[PDB]
Amino acid sequence: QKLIANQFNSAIGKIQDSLSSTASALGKLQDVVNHNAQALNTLVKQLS
Amino acid sequence: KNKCVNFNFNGLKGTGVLTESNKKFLPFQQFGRDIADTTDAVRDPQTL
Ligand SMILES: *[C@@H]1O[C@H](CO)[C@@H](O[C@@H]2O[C@H](CO)[C@@H](O)[C@H](O)[C@H]2NC(C)=O)[C@H](O)[C@H]1NC(C)=O
Repeated sequence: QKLIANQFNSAIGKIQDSLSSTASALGKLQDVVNHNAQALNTLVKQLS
Repeated sequence: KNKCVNFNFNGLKGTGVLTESNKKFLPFQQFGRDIADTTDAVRDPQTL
């Protein structure tokens, strides 16, 4: 039980360091904002 | 100023609220625009 608990704590503690790196882990949630912002800026730029 | 006023600045008809600029204009600049092709700031022809 102690080995399973220690491995679970070591796997949970490496989640934050993995999400704090590689610069594209949360890119699937950045794409849905960067697509709406691009679709709005296209409507702004098509008035010129 | 500070009210919704129909303005006519050297033939430029429009409707908006005229507030203070608070941005450094260079002395050759008459108009002021945004991302779109709309006039955001006009230099005054009398009081400058
Ligand atoms: C239109 O009126 C404005 C406001 O009185 C004049 O602007 C000033 O004019 C005096 C004297 O002509 C100058 O000493 C100031 O330096 C001017 N101030 C600014 C901010 O320009 C303006 O000269 C008048 N227009 C004409 C063609 O005389």
